[PDB]
Amino acid sequence: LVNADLDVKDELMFSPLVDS
Amino acid sequence: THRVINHPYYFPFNGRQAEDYLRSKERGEFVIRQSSRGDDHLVITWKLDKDLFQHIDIQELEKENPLALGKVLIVDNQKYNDLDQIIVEYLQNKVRLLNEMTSSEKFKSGTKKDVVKFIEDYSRVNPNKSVYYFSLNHDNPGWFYLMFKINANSKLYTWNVKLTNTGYFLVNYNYPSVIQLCNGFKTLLKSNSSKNRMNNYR
Repeated sequence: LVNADLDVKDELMFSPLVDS
Repeated sequence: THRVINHPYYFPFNGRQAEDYLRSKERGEFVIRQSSRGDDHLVITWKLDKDLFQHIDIQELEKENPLALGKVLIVDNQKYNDLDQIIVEYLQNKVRLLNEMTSSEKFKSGTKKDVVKFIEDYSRVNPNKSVYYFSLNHDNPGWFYLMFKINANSKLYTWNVKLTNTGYFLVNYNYPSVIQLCNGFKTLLKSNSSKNRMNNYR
């Protein structure tokens, strides 16, 4: 159950963070 | 061999029979049974989904005689006084948090394979967006997959989120809700991404 390393320089374009 | 325990959820079952018993019940239902690891252990078997069960070790301390139920019980490295405290404060919260995850719009039902297909498709029709979804790990009861792509042409990454009684464990933090999990996931990726773009020859 290993977490593969983030390896590129691709710009991250995630949806906005959410309040709680 | 057989072991007596005076409790309404205690059954004389091995692991398989506990699963067969639960196969018809609803999510969160469980039994308590004896462990194959000796008279100072018990197991809680509970149902997460169809054909999906988890078996939790209970370690007994402070046993009055070899067969008695320990007066102190350890589940996942946390001390409890009795089986009912385990059900209410450990199990019920683990069920609560499972429902919070499967009710999330970031959660996809189906197999690993089904959800890889959806994320790959959804990555196609939205090529300049970073996409992620959670799904159930059917091969490791108690875990979720966290799958994501940076864009249409990046490879598909799979990370692992462990359900705990107090939140969702990802990398090395236990997030108390799904909303905080998603925010930490994003923040973690931004932190890795910024590092990867550093000049070590400064």
